[PDB]
Amino acid sequence: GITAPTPLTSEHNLADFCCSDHGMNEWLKKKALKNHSSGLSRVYVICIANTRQVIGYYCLSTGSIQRNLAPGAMRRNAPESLPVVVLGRLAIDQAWAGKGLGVALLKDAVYRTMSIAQQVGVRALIVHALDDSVRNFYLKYAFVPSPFQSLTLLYPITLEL
Amino acid sequence: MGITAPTPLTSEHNLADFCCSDHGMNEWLKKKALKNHSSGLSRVYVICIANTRQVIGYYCLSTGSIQRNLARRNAPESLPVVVLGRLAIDQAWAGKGLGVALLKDAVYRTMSIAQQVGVRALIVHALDDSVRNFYLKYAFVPSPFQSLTLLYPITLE
Amino acid sequence: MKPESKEAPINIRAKASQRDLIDMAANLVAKSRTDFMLDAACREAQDILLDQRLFILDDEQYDAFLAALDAPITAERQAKINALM
Amino acid sequence: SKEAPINIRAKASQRDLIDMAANLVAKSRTDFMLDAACREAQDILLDQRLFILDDEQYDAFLAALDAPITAERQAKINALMNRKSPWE
Amino acid sequence: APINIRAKASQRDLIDMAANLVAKSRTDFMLDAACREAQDILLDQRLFILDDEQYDAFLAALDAPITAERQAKINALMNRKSPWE
Amino acid sequence: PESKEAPINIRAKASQRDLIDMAANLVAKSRTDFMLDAACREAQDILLDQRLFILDDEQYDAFLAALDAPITAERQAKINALMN
Repeated sequence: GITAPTPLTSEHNLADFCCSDHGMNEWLKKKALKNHSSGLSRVYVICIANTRQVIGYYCLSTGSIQRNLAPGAMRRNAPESLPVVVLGRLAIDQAWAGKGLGVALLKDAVYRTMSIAQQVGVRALIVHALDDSVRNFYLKYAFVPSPFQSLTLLYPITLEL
Repeated sequence: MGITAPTPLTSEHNLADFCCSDHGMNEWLKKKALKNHSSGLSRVYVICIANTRQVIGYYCLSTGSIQRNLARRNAPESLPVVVLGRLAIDQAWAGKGLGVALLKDAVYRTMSIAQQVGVRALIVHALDDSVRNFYLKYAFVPSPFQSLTLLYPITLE
Repeated sequence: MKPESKEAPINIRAKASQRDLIDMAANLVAKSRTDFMLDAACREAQDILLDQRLFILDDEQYDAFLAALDAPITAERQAKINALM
Repeated sequence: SKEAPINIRAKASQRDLIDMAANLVAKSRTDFMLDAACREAQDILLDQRLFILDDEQYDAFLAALDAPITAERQAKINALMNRKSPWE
Repeated sequence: APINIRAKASQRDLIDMAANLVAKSRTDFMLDAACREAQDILLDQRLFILDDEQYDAFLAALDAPITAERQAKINALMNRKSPWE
Repeated sequence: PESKEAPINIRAKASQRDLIDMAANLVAKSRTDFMLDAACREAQDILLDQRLFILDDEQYDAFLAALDAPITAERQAKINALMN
């Protein structure tokens, strides 16, 4: 039925989308297209058979993890960064749940990150889980908890330069 | 040896050369102008060397509202207004008259809008006392609510 | 702008589901809860009052407002606009 | 979750600003500002991209990436990548 | 004119790292940032909440007849013929 | 809650704090907290420069391609094939 996720555009009817979490609900309604077009995060969608009413989206923006140049009084730390990718929001229409759709996005999310991690040097797919319902879903699909903060899980990516 | 009409900002236009006198409005073009104009917050316009995408000057418009406090009577009452955010001309092209030249375009485009929707004044914030003199010189009048805010009232019927 | 302001109170009943979430974010941006919830409410207040939906009563007024805004003010559209006033 | 009030010492201008907004969207002052706070709060935590960590923490992160994949982890990667998406 | 700020460490260490990546002192950077934000706050200011005395003064500004003084300025603006024109 | 607080002292001019106070006052902040938010959000933005890791306009093309391209059984198994 549904077809591959693709970047958001003004054309996708985003109006009739209810996902049970108003923050993620209002975000597509309000901040998704203006955000995605101004280039901060990049947002992907999936649609009914050939309908462009939208049933599931996810946004993923670049990000960076850094060694404090001064853990105290400007000590032996040199500028050291690491490219990485945040998966901000994954949300699916409250009435297409159960139909196995959330994993399907998460899987496309991972392939994409792996696709870019070849060209650019990104290293993990971070995500921030606020529910225990959400956190236990990400853990179930291989996201390890992060050592540096508790809300944040990540799916490390390791390959060759 | 020529200059082009203002036209909305495009990913192509070289903004890296342009260096007007104010550091603020150099950073704003090269750092926030396409981030803003592409996200339909403001709307940026640029004039280039005859045939380049070298930007020499730019301005930005954006909708604004002026509203009646709820705290004579208090019933909700808004007037739409357009705000001339930034106008700025490359130092090397200063004194050639492009400053006015853009402000005239702004007003023209703003009275054009004000025929569509009910826009009721163009509005600018003169920070510099030289800025204020420029806008006073070209028919803006000091607002009665902020000192640094000037109005070009546009009451088309 | 130039002058300083004179306060007024807002007390509101807060669940803890929310009050812990608002307080986490508040600490992540090194604000206080009041400060957080205040700049959160005004940023949204502002963006509600600034809806172009509050003067553009159509999807067709919306095409005229997008069109005239982006059209170049050429010698003709200076005559038009001047000859329409 | 229990109901212990939050006192806000707002400036009178901002309190004015929130009320007119509220009125546009049929919400009480309380229900507007607390919805708004809630909403931005979650975005603030959900869209966080810069992590400046200390040494014990950045190594503890480098550790996490230099790891052999444990038997459980590989078996979850398996579950993810075997599921055939309905567009596939 | 002294500006003395009592910051956090989760804050100054963030400030110090970007400073050391643009070749600027920590001083010359918090100012260049605060100036540039102070400016663009002030310049890109679109919502005005006026009380009844000021709103009506705004109204009176719109209903006001155009003085010969102000009209001649308009003419000066309108007659100038931009170099793309 | 409120973490360990240690200072930063600066000198400035009137051409600055007059401006920096107008904004600080307009948005109902203190000059102290105005400049902290001001700096910290400019630091966050350049520490997040994509140039810091994208590193040229050869990789900038190939990045937005991996970005917006779709993930078919064709692409999936072939990025699966380079992973392997």
